[PDB]
Amino acid sequence: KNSLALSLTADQMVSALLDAEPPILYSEYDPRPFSEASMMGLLTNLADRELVHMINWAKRVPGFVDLTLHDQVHLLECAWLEILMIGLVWRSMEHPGKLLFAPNLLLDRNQGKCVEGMVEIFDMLLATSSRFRMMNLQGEEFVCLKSIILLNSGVYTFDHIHRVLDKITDTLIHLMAKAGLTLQQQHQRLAQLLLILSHIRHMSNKGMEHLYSMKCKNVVPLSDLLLEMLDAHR
Amino acid sequence: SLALSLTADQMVSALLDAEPPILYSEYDPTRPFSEASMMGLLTNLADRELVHMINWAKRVPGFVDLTLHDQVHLLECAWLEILMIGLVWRSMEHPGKLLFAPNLLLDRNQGKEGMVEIFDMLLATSSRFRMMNLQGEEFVCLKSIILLNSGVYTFSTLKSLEEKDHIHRVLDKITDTLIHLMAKAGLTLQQQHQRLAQLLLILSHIRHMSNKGMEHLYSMKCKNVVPLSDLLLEMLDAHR
Amino acid sequence: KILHRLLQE
Amino acid sequence: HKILHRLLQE
Ligand SMILES: CC(C)(c1cc(Cl)c(O)c(Cl)c1)c1cc(Cl)c(O)c(Cl)c1
Ligand SMILES: CC(C)(c1cc(Cl)c(O)c(Cl)c1)c1cc(Cl)c(O)c(Cl)c1
Repeated sequence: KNSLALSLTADQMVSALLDAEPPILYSEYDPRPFSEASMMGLLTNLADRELVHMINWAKRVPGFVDLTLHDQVHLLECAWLEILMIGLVWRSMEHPGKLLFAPNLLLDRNQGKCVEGMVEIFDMLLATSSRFRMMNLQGEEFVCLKSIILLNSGVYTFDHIHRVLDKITDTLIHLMAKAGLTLQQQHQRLAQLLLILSHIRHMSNKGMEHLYSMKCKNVVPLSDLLLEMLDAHR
Repeated sequence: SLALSLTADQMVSALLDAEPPILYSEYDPTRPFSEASMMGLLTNLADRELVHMINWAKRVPGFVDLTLHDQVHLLECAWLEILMIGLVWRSMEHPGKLLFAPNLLLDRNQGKEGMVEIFDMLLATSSRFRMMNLQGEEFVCLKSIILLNSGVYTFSTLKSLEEKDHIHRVLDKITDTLIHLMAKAGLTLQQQHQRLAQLLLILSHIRHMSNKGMEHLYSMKCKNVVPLSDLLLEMLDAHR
Repeated sequence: KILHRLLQE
Repeated sequence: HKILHRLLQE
């Protein structure tokens, strides 16, 4: 009943998380989308493929596989869009004003208007990316944050998980200390990073609403997988 | 700025001092309640609580430094999260129930439609506060963090970005205040960081509940059976 | 707007 | 019956 995750050291945890990272995928090379149909066609196709990788990433997060299948399902159903969004914002960091959905699909807020209700979400994403950039978010910190989302977002809509969450907190502090931050800088930065998780949640909620409206507008069919992830949010 | 000049203890005392009062509902046990009227009691209460919240916000260190425009934004963004965290706080000592008012203590059973889902989340959050043994000093810090944080990334030119930097400095002050409280409570340094994380992560779930509640409020408004005050309709409107 | 008014009063 | 239930086991 004991999880290997708790026996790992800070560096083993970080290396595990870094090693679990999914690949950066490409968009279909066709369509420069200026229609609602083509825009959402490309993004939904990409999301579909990203989800499969996310599911296999989650299985590689220490402590996750220790949960029942039902618990794993619940956590992923709750966090999937938050997880896609934090990845997007991270990939877009070194591209101010741009959202790097894929290396061959780098979009801006102008792009967003060609889809009713999308420019609002684009703006929130861009704002978050900029915040990450100014904070000089490190990749080691990013993978910790992404794992925190997976384990935290659905945890109150249910002990092991909280212990693993604590471990990840220890891991974040470990990284900041390793980087030479003073104690006060350590707790302040930890707070700043975790507060951004509130905004990521907000974006996910708003995005889920938008995705639902697009489903009812039926301008593009969604996959069975994407539909089931959306339906989980009732 | 007096705000950035306050000590941990001074910040705690300031926030405790600004705490709004607990109000009573119009609930009458003898009087029959439908789904509407029960919601009429809650919306009536929320409306009154909002006036107090608005005046509470003015007493949060740093808040009045901001432009009226920015003050409006933060409150429009945070109002339901703030009501919700206060509710969850008040309900901490009433397992399985929500204390909307001293004379109105509801359980999930009296969830009547779509409100049951939100009740369940609030109850779960209260349970978590209980599990963590949340302290009043920690609670007031969290509530002020919500006011300042929730709308700060959804606000112009290079100026009006200094508005944001000030907010971040106050936020950092509140983090320092939280750490100071935990240290005084004899928590080890590792325990201090762990608890800070546990507390801040709750804010993610409060945001979630607020967004789900805002959806529910919009549907109640569209069903036009539940009376909504003018102030409530305007705050709801700000979320589109 | 009401909120605006209350913040000023 | 969820696709997620299957993908998690695959
Ligand atoms: C397609 C989807 C789910 C998405 C999100 C992320 Cl984060 C992503 O990386 C990829 Cl490829 C696809 C998405 C995106 C936006 Cl902007 C949106 O408004 C809606 Cl309704 C859905
Ligand atoms: C009426 C309102 C806004 C509310 C919230 C809080 Cl926290 C509160 O303390 C008070 Cl007197 C009133 C409310 C209540 C419920 Cl049960 C709900 O599902 C939604 Cl969408 C809104």
